[PDB]
Amino acid sequence: TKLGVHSEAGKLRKVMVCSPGLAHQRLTPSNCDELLFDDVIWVNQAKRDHFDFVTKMRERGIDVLEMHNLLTETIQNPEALKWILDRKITADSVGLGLTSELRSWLESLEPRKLAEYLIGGVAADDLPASEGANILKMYREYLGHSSFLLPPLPNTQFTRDTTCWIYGGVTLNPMYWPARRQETLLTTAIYKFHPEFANAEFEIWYGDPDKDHGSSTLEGGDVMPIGNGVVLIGMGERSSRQAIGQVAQSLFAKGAAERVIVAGLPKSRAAMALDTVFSFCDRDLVTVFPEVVKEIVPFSLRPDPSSPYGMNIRREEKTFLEVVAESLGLKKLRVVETGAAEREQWDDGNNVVCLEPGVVVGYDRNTYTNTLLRKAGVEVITISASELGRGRGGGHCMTCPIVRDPIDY
Amino acid sequence: KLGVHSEAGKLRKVMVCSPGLAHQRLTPSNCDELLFDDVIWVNQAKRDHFDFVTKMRERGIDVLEMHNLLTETIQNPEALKWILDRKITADSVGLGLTSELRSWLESLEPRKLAEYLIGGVAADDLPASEGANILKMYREYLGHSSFLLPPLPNTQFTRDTTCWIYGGVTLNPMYWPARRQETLLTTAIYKFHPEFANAEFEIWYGDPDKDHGSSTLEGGDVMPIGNGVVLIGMGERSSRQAIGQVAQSLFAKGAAERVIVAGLPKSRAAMALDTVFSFCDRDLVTVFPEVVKEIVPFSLRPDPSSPYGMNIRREEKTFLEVVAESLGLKKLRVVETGEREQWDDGNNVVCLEPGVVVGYDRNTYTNTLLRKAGVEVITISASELGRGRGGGHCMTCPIVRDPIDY
Amino acid sequence: TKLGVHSEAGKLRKVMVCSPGLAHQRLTPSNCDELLFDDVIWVNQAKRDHFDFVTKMRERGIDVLEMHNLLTETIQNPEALKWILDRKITADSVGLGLTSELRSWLESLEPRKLAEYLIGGVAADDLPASEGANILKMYREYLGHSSFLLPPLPNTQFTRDTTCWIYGGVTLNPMYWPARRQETLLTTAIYKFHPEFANAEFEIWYGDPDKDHGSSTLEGGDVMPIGNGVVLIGMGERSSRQAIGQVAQSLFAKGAAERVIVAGLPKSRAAMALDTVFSFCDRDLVTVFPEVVKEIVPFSLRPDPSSPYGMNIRREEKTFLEVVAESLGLKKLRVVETGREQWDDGNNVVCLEPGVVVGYDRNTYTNTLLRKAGVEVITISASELGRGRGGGHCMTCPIVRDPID
Amino acid sequence: TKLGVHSEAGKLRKVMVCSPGLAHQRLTPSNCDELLFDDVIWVNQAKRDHFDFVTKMRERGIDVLEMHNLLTETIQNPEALKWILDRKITADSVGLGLTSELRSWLESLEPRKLAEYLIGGVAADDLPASEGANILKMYREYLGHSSFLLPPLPNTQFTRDTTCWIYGGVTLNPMYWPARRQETLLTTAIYKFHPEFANAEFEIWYGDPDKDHGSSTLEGGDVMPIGNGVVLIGMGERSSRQAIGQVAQSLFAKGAAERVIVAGLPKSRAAMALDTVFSFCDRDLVTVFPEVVKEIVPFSLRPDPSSPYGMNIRREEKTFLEVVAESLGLKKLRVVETGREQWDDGNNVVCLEPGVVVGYDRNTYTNTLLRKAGVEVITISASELGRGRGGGHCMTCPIVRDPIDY
Repeated sequence: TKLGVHSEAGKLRKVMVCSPGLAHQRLTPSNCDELLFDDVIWVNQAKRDHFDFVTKMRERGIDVLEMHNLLTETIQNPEALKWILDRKITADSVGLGLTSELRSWLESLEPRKLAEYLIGGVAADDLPASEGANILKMYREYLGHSSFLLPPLPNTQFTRDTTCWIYGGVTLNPMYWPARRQETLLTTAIYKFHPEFANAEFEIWYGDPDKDHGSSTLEGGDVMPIGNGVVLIGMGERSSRQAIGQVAQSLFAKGAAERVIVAGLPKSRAAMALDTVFSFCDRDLVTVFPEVVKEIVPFSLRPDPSSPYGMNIRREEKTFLEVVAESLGLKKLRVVETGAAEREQWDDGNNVVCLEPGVVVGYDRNTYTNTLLRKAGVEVITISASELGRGRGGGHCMTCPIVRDPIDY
Repeated sequence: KLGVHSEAGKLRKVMVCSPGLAHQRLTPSNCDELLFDDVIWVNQAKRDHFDFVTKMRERGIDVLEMHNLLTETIQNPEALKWILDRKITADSVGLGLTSELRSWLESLEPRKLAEYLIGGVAADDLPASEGANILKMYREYLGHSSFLLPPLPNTQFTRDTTCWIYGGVTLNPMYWPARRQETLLTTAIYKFHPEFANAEFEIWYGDPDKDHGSSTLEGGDVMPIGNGVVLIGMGERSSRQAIGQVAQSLFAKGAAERVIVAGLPKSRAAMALDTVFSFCDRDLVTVFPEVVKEIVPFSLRPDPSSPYGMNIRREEKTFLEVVAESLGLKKLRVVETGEREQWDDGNNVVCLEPGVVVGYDRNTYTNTLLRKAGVEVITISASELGRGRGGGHCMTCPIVRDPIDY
Repeated sequence: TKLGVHSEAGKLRKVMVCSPGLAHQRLTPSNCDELLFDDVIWVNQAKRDHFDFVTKMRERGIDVLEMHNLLTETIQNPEALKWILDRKITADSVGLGLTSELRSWLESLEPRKLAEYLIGGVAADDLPASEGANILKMYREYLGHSSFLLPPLPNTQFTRDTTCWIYGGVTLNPMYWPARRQETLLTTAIYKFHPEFANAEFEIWYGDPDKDHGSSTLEGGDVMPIGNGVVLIGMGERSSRQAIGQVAQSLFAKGAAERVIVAGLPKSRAAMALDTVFSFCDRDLVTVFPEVVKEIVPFSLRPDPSSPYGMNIRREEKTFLEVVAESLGLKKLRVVETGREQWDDGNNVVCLEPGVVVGYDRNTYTNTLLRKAGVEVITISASELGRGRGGGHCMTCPIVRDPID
Repeated sequence: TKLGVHSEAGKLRKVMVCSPGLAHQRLTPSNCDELLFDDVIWVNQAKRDHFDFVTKMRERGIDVLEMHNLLTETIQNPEALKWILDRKITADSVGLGLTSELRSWLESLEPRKLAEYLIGGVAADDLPASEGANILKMYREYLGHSSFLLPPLPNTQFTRDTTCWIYGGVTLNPMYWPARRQETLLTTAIYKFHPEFANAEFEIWYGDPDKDHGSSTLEGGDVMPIGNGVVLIGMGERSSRQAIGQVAQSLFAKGAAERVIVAGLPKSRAAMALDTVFSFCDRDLVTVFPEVVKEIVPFSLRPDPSSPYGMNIRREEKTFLEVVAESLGLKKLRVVETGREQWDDGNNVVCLEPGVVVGYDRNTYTNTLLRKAGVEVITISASELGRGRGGGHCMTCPIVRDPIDY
């Protein structure tokens, strides 16, 4: 079976998502900063709205895959579980006085239940009584130490971050913050072992949860197949150039793409992922955070045999939207601006995900922006941002397209 | 024979590293990115450092400067291939500049090469090219850093990345990934340099080629104090994943009988043991009361009825009484820091031998209590080296130091 | 008539609240910190959740007064408006290049709008085209400077903060951040000129908007009338002893109170108002954040004739709760500790009457426990109003509440 | 000569400075953050670096006034002691059960002692044993409260900030922050009561301790009477537009200045005060921090009888440097740029006279440039004094400096 994503707006057929879970249940106001998450959310309500999100997509024929289901299914294949535990439970990871115990107990659990733990972390208290466990209990008691052997991963919720389907293949992203590489470990397990992938046909363009990668980091929110052989990769805090460079070579090498357009975010706005300030809604329509998007320096990177490293990159003086426009054959793109005329209040309606050309899913709260999408012709299906929103992520961040068709450019 | 057998014993061989190029590249905008408090005065820092160095040599200590060692190591082609093969990859430099950075480095005169390896290399140092130019373009227009090879100003603190523990040394996996680059350099040195290659010594833990994950260790936390005992501070930068493993290895070669895990409280977990607790004599320690009284001590011992061949108990006593009894002592003479003219932190001095310590010129009170309690306190200037947070102890990596009759 | 708050759990008859409004319409992520507010909220949806709040209170028969409405009736009285303006529009606040315009203009608007601008702030664009407002637009465009003639005051939403009703008198609070004393001005105006306050009988224990209070600050979530001449007051980072001492003295001096129990909040915690880690739900039932409440040092401050300054202080050895328990004539208070599913902070509910309290819907656990404890919990949504860091208790200013014994 | 500063570069005749002292002795790593200090400094070495600097001006003829010295003399006039105490010691500042104690005691001290404490702040421990100081020592003991009745005023050392002489008069500046409001009081008492000030003719252009001022703040570093009736006032985070326009209105009214050029800085909350980025070294010289100065937006403020508020603001079209030069009747200003061996920041030097500045020894690069441009650079140490974010200029309050065009 052919898996691949060939645009940003085209009809979406298979998307992978992750509902908030045990991970989020462990968020306290003090530990949410060092567990890489915005705030504490109402978990049971966040699940209900996510399920509402999952259903408004499914109701339209789209195949929607929840990470916990895939993981549960994957874990039943002994080989798969062993591949994950061998790399997740090590002396270096949990301490030599706990690997043995930790592993036997996780292996003693029902599939589903295990997935929940592989995703939401495992605490000292979750283990059966022991010396291993008790020693940890006192490090928390007497020194203030963390009581997580296996840390939660609430950010699994944003399936967009961890991996990226770029045409006929996927990247296994080396995550910027080391603790988030545990998420890639699991989505890689799924793609490597689960039946829906293990047989399917697709290329692995970059990544390896075994290697270290060093300063090569890459995050999903930065990558985009817009079609027409083009790929937009934002280069700021999380996506380094040493990665972006390899992804390009790898792609050019198999003719996946004819041009990688590197979108350089200025230091100031560099902590923002590209799909946070720039999103597609239709063949030629985008939402944009003006102040930022007008400051992006576009760089075209394309194939070149006259170079040893087989590539050419030229700075671009035309604006980013102009480069984007021209790389799609269009005279120019229409633009809706988010983040002062007749705005009733500040809203940030970037990060909607297209279900097909002209149909989009966004947040209820961005009424003003959502209104501008409809006057410009987009059907805007909304979900509640109340709990999912407190995550610094929208529809786009919460979806990972696996199968999406292209459009004529 | 290489080996550090106490904290107060007569010191004969130590490794230090003067500030240099890495510190010339400090900006007030990149301090934190590079993990360095503030921008020092380099030329003046090098003089103050040299003075510190000279004062030890005059006591007949064999002081080895990290740059000298590296320069001599990289004259060995094999030594150099080992390093660049790990330091210059697609992943660290980007596939567009691996050949031009490498060759260019290979073309320089040895000493200049070691200055660059430790001090970083920017886009402008390299001859004009496509790569160089785009790296520059990224700096100009996106404000991006433009280091093909980033500076390591913390090399100045040789105590951090490696530890000599009796007849052996740890190759410390650093909390910050950035600083594992320093461990790679010292490793090359202990591997190839003559001073080490032929020498006998065990490598207890660490390996610059592996990913230790959550295992991390910082020199300031380790102290082989004698009597087969090793103190290891446990906080933000030295984990139990790491410490547990160090203990197991030490115990597996009889290199030690017991490790006492100094549990630092969460408020002070950012502090390295050697920065709140430091020996000055056979039974004398400067101290940071507040923190030291809250350390939870843990005794680690070998136990054949343990799946990991170890045993652990929480000491009901204070950290100071536990250390005291570990060395056969009763009390521990203590000078406190943190009446007094002002505030001064006199922790972190380094002993050259019993009763002789090197400390900063600025901590007068603590300095005079140490002379009153019987210690010769050589003083060095803090105005630049001290902005860097580190003291005499953080600036020295003991290689050979004699034992003490405990 | 006669106004006054006489307990924390007694039947509530009159409360003042403030709805999110133009203030919050002005929140941007790059200013909601320098304007003090956890985050940008969905304004219109917060208005609805607040109205739902007012509604659940009104239907139980409580007289709910609204700051904008109250302010609006107030400034219709030219005297009242001239008093507020003379103090809010000066060269030290608006600047000498705008005082006559910004004033002339506000004065030409209808009461309901003028009032929205006083709570909502006023930007340079709002002012009628003038050389003055334009150089400010100029400073905004070129310098990235605030272009606000008058501030936004988003925290008016939390009415519990700026004034405290204690046994038949009120405290007009000296606020910590000077950029919040603007709130206290407006409420003083209301209590001064509005018909429901002008004529009613009540005292002014402490406070005055015309004075600079130096280090004496006071915050309402720290003040609680619990009953027989007792007043609890938190001593964090927002309520200073220089202020707590003068309120205590004035209270004693006037017969108003017999003992003030100073709640000593520990160093780390001293950033939380008392009602945030401690709240009443019934005659002998409170919610508490254990970590904090077990560490608070209680201090009894009583009147003393033989004292030069009329008072005496004794550090109590009983825990805060035993002390408060004994102060109320009780053997022990029941306690639902909050702060089984997930984390949640059920504190900060406001009693409507003994046993009935209004809280947030998200705190399932804590409310489930509170109901097992005999309390009927009416809940509202914390989705947007909750991004404010405060709950039902922070959002209400009791004006009339019956005793209990 | 009557009092009045008439330029930035002309001959310096009288200045006020303030050396480190008891306030800096009170700094501890746990509080130097509030009191605005990059780290604790070595107080006695700081005092020697301050004096040395005082001595380098004193030997060149400048009459240098020292704040502890002036306050001290000032204190000896009872009325002046009452004025201060009556405002520094209220129930609002110290509290009900301490007002009598602190005052009765303070008034027991000898002049040089009282001044010490006024600036260095009074603690609970300094008071005679009493219940009032004990209830205050209990809060510290059990809640962790501060021990300061009166808070230390270490920023006094930067006398540029709290008051400015602009031509024939001065401003009493309503400071931005909290741990700085109390300073202006002291210097206002010196200017009102002290002999050299009480009897001299001069105007108070703006300011008053006794009033609130709201969001009207002005900080000296931003004010520069550069002569030719032009006054320069930087507009950022501590100098508000409400104070600036009032200052120009009183100046324009008594015809002391003809134009006030507002240098409006771009945003950031890092403070960043005009003299820390733009400094005069000579009648046509100036040091500049490129990154920031090119971003400044010039605004001219001149008087206008017709207009309502007797002045009119017209934004400028050429850069900050061309408008300044143009306001001085100059073709262009020569500039030395700061921040090629290491990073440097040599702004903030202080002219003693045309072509003679005083800066820091650490900024060798910018200083060589400055000497090459015809200026004599006298140097002082930054080791401790520049740990406080200020140089010669932030450390001086000119009182008498002649007009340029000489």
